[PDB]
Amino acid sequence: MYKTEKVDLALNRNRGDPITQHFGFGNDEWPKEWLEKLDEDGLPYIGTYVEEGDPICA
Amino acid sequence: TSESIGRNIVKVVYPDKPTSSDYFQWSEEETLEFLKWMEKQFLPTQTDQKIARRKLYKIFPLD
Amino acid sequence: LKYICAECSSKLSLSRTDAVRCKDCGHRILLKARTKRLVQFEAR
Amino acid sequence: MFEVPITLTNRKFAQRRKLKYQYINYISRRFDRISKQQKKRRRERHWRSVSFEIWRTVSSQNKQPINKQKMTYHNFKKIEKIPLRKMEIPLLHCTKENKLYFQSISRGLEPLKTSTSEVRNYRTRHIVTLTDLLHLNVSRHNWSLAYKIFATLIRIPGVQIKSLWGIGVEILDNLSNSSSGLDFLQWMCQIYSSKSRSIVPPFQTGSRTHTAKFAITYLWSSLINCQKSMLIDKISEWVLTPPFMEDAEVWFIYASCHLLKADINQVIKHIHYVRTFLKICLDKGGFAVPSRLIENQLKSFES
Ligand SMILES: [Zn+2]
Repeated sequence: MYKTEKVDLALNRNRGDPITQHFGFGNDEWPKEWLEKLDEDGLPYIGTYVEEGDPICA
Repeated sequence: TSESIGRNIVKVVYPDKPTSSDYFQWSEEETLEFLKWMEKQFLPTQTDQKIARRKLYKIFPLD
Repeated sequence: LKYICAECSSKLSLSRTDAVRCKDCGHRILLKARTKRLVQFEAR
Repeated sequence: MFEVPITLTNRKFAQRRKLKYQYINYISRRFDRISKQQKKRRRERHWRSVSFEIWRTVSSQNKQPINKQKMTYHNFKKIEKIPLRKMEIPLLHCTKENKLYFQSISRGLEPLKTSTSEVRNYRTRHIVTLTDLLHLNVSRHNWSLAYKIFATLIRIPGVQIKSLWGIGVEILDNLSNSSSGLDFLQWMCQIYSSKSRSIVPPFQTGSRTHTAKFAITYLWSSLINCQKSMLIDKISEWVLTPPFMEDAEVWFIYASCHLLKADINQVIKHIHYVRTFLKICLDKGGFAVPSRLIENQLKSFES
């Protein structure tokens, strides 16, 4: 079975607004286990096994 | 020319009148190249709401 | 070279605040591409 | 030779304000006697008032019945003689130019040189020229240039400006780009309506009691952006939004929104509505048509 989900973080922004949220990682301190699922862009590496609760996006 | 435009820029911070009346008698292009030199060389400036002013200023284009 | 153009197929990479578009086409739709990494499976 | 949109370069002007209001205190104190600290400066400067649509003034009636001479030469120099020496004490601490200023203003002479004329900084003088060119271009209908000036200006860290009516009418006549006069005004009210002096007369103000010019002008001018129509329930939706109760002018804005929406029992409710807000606009410092004229339009409606 295949399921396609759309992640769209322009969902809140009020039309051509300044952009608050950008795919990727910041320089604050965040888990690091995250890089097991996610590439540098904040998108998940293709092929990755993913079960409930895992990151699919950063 | 680069020179006279410069001498205008010095005229602005010369202590005595008339030279400031001299900036009075300058012309739209002088004022324009002035604001240019202002945004260029008064980045050599001195000394929540902050991001609110990044979006606030990003309300009107910086170009 | 993490990404691929969906229209012209040119392989290309991005950076921090970069033109989310093909540097050849100008098409604004990019497919991710994927890199040597360990995934483990049981042959059953 | 024009007002500068910067906080005035400091020290000597402030210590002169000291000498001035301190001597003022000693003279007026002994004067009330004869009629019988940052904070000292603060109380001192404190107890003192700080056919067309004319927002009329308060004319002459219900006021006093004169005075007859209080101050001969001998009597004045009586009041003056002592507070001048008390002044002799801290005059010894201030600077020689400052002391001279104290001597001359206390003789009654008025100083030749402005605060600007004796001021003495690169970045601020450059911002002065920037802002100036903004105001000039906005006067010159040069909305393109003026827009460049505005963007480059707001970029800068250096000074906040009350200058706000400058930008209200500025972006107003600009039409060019940037999140416009209304956006600026509602920003002014959103930032400066919460706990969150020299510079301030009424045309730029704080939101404890009336912020006047910019608010009422976006109000009316937005109702004229409905004159574009024949938006209203928007304008009075965000005139509905704010609590800053000392207005009434937004009560007449409100009732004007109901007269404009009244141009079937719905229209009735709008006419009863304007009938209500005209009196809850008799609440405060009155904006009055003969208002039997308002009602006469409302009977042309009652048709
Ligand atoms: Zn392409």
